[PDB]
Amino acid sequence: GYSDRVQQITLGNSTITTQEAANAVVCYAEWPEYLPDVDASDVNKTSKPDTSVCRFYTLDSKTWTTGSKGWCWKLPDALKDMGVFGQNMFFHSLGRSGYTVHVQCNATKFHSGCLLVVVIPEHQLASHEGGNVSVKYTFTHPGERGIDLSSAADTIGPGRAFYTTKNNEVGGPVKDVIYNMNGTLLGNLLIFPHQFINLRTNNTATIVIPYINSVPIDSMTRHNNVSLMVIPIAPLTVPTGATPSLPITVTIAPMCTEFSGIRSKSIVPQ
Amino acid sequence: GYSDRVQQITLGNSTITTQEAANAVVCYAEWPEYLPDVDASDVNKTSKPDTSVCRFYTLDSKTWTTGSKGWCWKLPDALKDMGVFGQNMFFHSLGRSGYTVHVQCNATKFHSGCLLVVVIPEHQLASHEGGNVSVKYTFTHPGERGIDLSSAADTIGPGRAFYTTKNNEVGGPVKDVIYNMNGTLLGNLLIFPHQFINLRTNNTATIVIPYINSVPIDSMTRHNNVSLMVIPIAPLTVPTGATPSLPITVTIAPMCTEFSGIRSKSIVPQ
Amino acid sequence: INYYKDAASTSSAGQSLSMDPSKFTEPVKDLMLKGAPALN
Amino acid sequence: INYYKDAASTSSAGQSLSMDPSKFTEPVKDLMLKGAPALN
Amino acid sequence: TKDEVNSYLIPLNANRQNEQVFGTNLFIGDGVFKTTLLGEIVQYYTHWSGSLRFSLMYTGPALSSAKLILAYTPPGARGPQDRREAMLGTHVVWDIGLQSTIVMTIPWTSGVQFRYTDPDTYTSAGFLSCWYQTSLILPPETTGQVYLLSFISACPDFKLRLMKDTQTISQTVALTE
Amino acid sequence: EEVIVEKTKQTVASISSGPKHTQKVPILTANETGATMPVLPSDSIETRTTYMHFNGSETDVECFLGR
Amino acid sequence: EEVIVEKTKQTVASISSGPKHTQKVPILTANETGATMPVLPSDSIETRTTYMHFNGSETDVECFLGRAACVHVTEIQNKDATGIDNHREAKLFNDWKINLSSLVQLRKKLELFTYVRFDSEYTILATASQPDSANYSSNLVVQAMYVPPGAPNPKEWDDYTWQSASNPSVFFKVGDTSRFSVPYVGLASAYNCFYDGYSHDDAETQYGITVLNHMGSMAFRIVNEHDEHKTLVKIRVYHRAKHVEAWIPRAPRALPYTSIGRTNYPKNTEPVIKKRKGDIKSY
Ligand SMILES: CCCCCCCCCCCCC/C=C/[C@@H](O)[C@@H](N)CO
Repeated sequence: GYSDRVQQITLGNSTITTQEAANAVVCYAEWPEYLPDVDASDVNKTSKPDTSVCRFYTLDSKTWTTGSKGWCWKLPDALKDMGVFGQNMFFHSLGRSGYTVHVQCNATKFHSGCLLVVVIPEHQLASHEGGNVSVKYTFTHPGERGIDLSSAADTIGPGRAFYTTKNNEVGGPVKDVIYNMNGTLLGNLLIFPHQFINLRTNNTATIVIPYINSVPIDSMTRHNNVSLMVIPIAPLTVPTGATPSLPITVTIAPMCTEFSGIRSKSIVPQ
Repeated sequence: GYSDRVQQITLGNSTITTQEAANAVVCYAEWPEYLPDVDASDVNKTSKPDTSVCRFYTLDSKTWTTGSKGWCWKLPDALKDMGVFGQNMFFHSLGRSGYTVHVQCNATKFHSGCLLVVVIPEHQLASHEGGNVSVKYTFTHPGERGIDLSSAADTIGPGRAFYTTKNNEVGGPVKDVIYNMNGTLLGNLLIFPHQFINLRTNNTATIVIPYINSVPIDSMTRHNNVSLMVIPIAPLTVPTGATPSLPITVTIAPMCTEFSGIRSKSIVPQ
Repeated sequence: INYYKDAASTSSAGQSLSMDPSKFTEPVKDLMLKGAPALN
Repeated sequence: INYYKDAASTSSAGQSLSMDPSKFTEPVKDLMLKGAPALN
Repeated sequence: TKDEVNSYLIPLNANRQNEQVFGTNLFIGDGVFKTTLLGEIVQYYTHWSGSLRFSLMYTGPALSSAKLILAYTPPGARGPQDRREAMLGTHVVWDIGLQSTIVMTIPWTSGVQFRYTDPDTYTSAGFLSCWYQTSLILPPETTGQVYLLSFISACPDFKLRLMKDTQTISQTVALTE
Repeated sequence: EEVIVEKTKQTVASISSGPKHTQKVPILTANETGATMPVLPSDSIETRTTYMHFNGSETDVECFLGR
Repeated sequence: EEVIVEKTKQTVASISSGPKHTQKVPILTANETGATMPVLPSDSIETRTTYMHFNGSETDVECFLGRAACVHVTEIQNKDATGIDNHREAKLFNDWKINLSSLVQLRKKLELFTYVRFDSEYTILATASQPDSANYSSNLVVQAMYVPPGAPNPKEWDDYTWQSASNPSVFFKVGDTSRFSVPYVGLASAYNCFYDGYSHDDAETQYGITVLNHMGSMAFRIVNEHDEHKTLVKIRVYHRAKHVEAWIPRAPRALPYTSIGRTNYPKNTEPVIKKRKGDIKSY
């Protein structure tokens, strides 16, 4: 009867449906949960909005062409302007959350291509200028549009639409895909929670992320706990006559969200 | 030991202290509470932010002069731009809440004056043009600044600073204090939950308001459940040499707040 | 046996013996059995 | 265990565990309760 | 320009509405705290944690009145520029009366469970500010400024770690008889 | 914020304290008495439960003057 | 290849497995799920029974990060202090901003994980030499003082700061060695090897693990006064982790490092993957 390909996820007033899934990854076999008293430090009663923030938010879609190199989003940064979650993020000095990420990309049984969907905890990026330069806030907190690696990649060496937000401007991150933007190799990214969207097999990837950090709760605007990466390993191959592109959509839903230290809105650069 | 003059109210991360109180009124002897299943209609799981919204918010202070006629605030309108409460108000189509209102005004044992602090449920205002004219949204939803009755009053007949927001402009409410802006008499306002700030006795008034409505939950941007009114009955009399004015401060705290029907931000006139 | 007041002074802790790779090798939601078809 | 005749030779004494700030924070004659009015 | 008793006196002006009374960041190892008993002992340690006790005592005439709002602003947003901004964080509305002192608490609000005592750090516990909630009203035959006295102490939850030398004492030559 | 609980011989740093509306006002006092009232955060804001996980051994006078 | 059998408390490496012809196919799977099925040799070939005779103790994180590694090499001098306006630039004393990222060997091992919690065992070795004219070699004593953040920094080699009334310090002979333990001293529950966050000073924006790495410094000096000759003293600091706990394994470093704290690599760097002499079919 039931299969691992057909799944339904319901969070708040939103529901995700999939008929071509490949099971679902729960990071380190840990489901998200609220902060227990035994691990708490901050004495303030936390705020748990529940269904008003723990729901699915769909980001802007991306276009996967043969020249694509990859995309990168940072959480909770990617959701900073998303409904009540974003608002709570700016009014509180502290917060913690888990997530359920859902990456979508459908095609036909004539298409070829493979996407690596990986979640990297504490993904500290390298600077484009190299040596002893630090990445400026703007580039390290790109928002819902994320970072397009195709602006200056490693694999075939291209410069798609940009080089960065405007162009190669002081403080941008090194966009070499093969080096994971941090001096390690792409092939080893599999040590982190991941799934593949192999067009011949599945059309979605689902990863549930618990709160991962060395502190019980943390500043949400100054720290990005995880980084979501979508990278084309096997290039996109469309059938004869078809458009050489395919859309990719990302939908994220915060889970077990807690907020603390409420004051006025946060002052961030840009 | 303890007295009715000294009280402390703690909501969320805010605390109110008073040493010159006159007990506290709990509207119709009913403390605020969450909506029980037996009275519910809307099937959506409601969101209860708790401490992030159920806290004290202080509005802009008013100046009580000898020519003052009164002030009027509408809830939840008065808190529409207040922190996380305001945000939730705009993102949800439904919501319900109780309140604890705290009106402040200190002087010396040489001063005279008396303020009536009253909470009026469903305070439907009358139009300035009279006859068959309706009050325009802007004037009926004044925000945290409230409505100054001294712009065109009943008692001694003055025109303090304005006539309305800009001036007597099509759609303004009739500002006759003696007629409660609705064709009834001021002296009968005591049938509604109230307290007096008699300068010789007390310097604060406290009223706790439960959710009052004929529906279990309602639209917060299109409906004002209660109206808070501060009216000088016995005029302000300052001692020889002193400034003929006194500040009045209003602090309101939402209680047992629930939100439902979350979508994008509401579109309201102005 | 006992001549140090602080625990940081002691030597190595020794082997854990509780090494389970599951959380890394099989962090999937639905139980995947070896031998059964990966996706039904 | 025991190789010194004088007590001055031994190491540190260790924590007291009986730390009560009362004699410094509340050295008042009449009992002052938190919550009750400081002066009646 | 020099150390004086006036350094401890917070001025309070009559008949002013929304204005600020005072403000300060919460670097307990520097600023106005450096020379207090708490600040002095805290400087002998590298890490700190716990809640602070901030007290305010009114010293004006018995026949005067006032209402102030004390606010604690956690880090992330700068110091409050107006009462509306301050009122959004942790605060206490103080009514001056028979009981002369208000004891506001600065609750431990932090993600990491310990903070550095070092003032040369990027961020502290946050900000502290005081505003006229109503205004100071002086009785007849009285004029001028009245003063507030501020106090600081640690709550029972306070923690201190890693002993270090303090930068509040030094010498160039050994002292002689 | 009281001092004793059963689990692991743990001392509580702060107790769970909700909204208040009382005539018992712990945050008002008189410093002219020369006393410092033991006011905790649960006396002025809503708090959750936390544990000390700390004995305060490094601030003992033995350690302070013991190097 | 299951894990338990009775004889000698022996774990079996492989079980006896014969021919197969089934509908249960363990060697077929779907890697898109993100899982690695525990396929053993008995799932694809006929196997005999063998025992492990192995516990895997040397690969325990305690052992892996549990040996001393050089984390710093500094240099101080003993010479005439007269006329010198900067004792630190003259090397009469020197301070080391404590971190385990300066020397690459240990750095790469630590960076295999995201969070690590452990106690530290330090060993400091001091050696001397006299590059110029000397009639003899002098015995010297070195003082290593820990200056936590917030504590006054030494400005001169004979400052008042060297009294070390509260700062912990060690005194030992040059040619000899120093050793002490340090309990886990992080503010958080574990140290961060990486940090995807920044800080604000109203002046400059700092990004990365540098934001959290705010340990103190180690000030070194020769206690003795000067002799007729100049003495060069090299100081080597070694670190050994004890009672180790590690979290979130990572992709190992592939490219050379450029600076402390940053994950930057040099531009115009050589390829890290070996290129074949022949083609993809070569052996
Ligand atoms: C007598 C002198 C006493 C000196 C005691 C202070 C030494 C402090 C030792 C802490 C060691 C640094 C721990 C941080 C490790 C991280 O750098 C790595 N996980 C990442 O590279």
